[PDB]
Amino acid sequence: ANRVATLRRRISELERELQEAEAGHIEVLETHQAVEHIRDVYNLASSLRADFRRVEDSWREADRALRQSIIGEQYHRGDIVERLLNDQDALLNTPEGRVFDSFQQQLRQSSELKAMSERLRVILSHPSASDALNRLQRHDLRWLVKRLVDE
Amino acid sequence: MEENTRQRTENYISAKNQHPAWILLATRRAPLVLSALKTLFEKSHDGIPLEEAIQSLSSILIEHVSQEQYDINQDNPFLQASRELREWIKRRLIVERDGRIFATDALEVAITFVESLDNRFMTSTASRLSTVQREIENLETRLNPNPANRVATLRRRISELERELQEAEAGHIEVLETHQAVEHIRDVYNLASSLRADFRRVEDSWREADRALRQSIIGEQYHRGDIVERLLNDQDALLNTPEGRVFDSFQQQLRQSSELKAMSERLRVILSHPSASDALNRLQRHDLRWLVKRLVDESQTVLQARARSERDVRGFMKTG
Amino acid sequence: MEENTRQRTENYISAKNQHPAWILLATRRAPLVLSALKTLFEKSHDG
DNA sequence: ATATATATATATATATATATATATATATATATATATATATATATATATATATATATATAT
DNA sequence: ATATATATATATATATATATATATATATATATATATATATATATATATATATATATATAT
Repeated sequence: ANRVATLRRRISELERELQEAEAGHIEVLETHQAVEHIRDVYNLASSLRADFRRVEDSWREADRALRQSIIGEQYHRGDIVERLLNDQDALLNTPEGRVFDSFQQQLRQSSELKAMSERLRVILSHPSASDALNRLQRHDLRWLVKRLVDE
Repeated sequence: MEENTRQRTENYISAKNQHPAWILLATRRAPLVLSALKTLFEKSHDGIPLEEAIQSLSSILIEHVSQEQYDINQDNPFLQASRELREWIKRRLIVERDGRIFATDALEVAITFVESLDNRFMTSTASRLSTVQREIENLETRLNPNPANRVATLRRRISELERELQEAEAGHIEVLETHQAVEHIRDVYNLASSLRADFRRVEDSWREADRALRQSIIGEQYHRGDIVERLLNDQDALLNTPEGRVFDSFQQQLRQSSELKAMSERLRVILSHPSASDALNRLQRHDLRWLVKRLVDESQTVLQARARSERDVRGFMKTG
Repeated sequence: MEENTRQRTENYISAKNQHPAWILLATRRAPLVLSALKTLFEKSHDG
């Protein structure tokens, strides 16, 4: 019931916005506030790269551990398969693991990542983007999705 | 562009030789001092009284006396604490202000760096992408001035919410899995916490602007009538300086009683939920619980900090 | 709370001799190295 | 009831002496960074030798 | 018939010297840090020394 009420108020809110927009009284971000509002999304999203920079390292270390452990003579085949499954699941269980898993889940519904990339492409075209970010930062954000996929 | 690349090296040399945080990180005893300071302010609501800080620092020194290689005192904790705190104020790292002590922005950045340096929980969560998606979704739908695009966007959003409402009416809803909630709580904490990170850079913007004003006045022959308009010109100049401008807009939004009260209520119900206790230790939850109070009071403090410059007009103009 | 006040100093002490970034930042010649590397990596996301 | 002259207590300033904490100027030990010696590893130049595809000539 | 032998120039690999470039270790020189000594700011005093004003006397 609480979710129903929340949606009943949100639908009314968006309907009021629709009524205003249909009345020709659409409103943009104050062109000057746009610079800060874009710097906001840039800084906010800048974390993801700093997070994959460590997801990669965690999985590399997991693989190296699996190597140095498989040498063990005490280990037999059943030990090795078990250790593989356990190591991968445990890595996936850590926070960075859940980050990677969520990113992966996004790919199954690529529509959303592609929509995000398209929107970012549109955003950086707007003139204010040039003031907020230099060419380098725009170069990153325009292809953040690709840089994550590649990483 | 890359013409500035030649000058950037000189800029970094300047930062290395003068900036407080960087100089701190280069000291032979940097980790001990930084850890002590971190612990001291880790418990703050606002500026800590001098004596509360002295007691806490002296107790902490006691805990770390075993690090004897650094000539750490072993017979006098209060004297050592007072000496160290005086020195750190001399290091431009904390402020002799109003009987309390506050963290200089340099300390804030050094804390953020080192605390984000070791093996730890990362700066992000599995929910960061969803937040970014929503933020871009709003940024585009609001930057777009084409009313047709806006009305179509609203047409589709209203349809999605209509689907949700119909689904709930039929008796179907969805909720977060436990660890999903953990990640979302951590995301909330990471976001909201950053709001505090820049108050005492705005404070320094005001301080530098005021000191620049009083410093340029060394031309004792200046026609004092200029300040009749400079009273507005300083405000305008800092209203385009991103610090003052953004802080002013932040106040404008921070005055929306309904929204802040609702956000506080939502934070309360969130912290009450069991998953909250798992995502964050009691200290973090206590910090977030009253967050709105902290922001209100810190903004008011920064206001009363700029207040000093506000009266400076009469102090400059008049004589007798 | 109390546990961290003693265990954390170990984390920073180790980081001061284990993590490359901090090891670099304390060096005499840090800004030159950091600027040069930034310039190199500024213009090429591919390496 | 007002308007002045009345002796003194209260509260205070200050002083040389003591002490104690803060700030400045210095010396010595620890750590850093560069330079050097030496050894060792890389690659290249020269020439010798290895092996190969085909030539030239022969087998039943 | 189709198949075979050695012999040729062919490119390729290999041994060895030349200098160079890299790596490791030692020593010297350099800079940070903290210690020690001197002086100054701060607090208190035992007492002098005091101004102010009250509490206070006087006048009409």
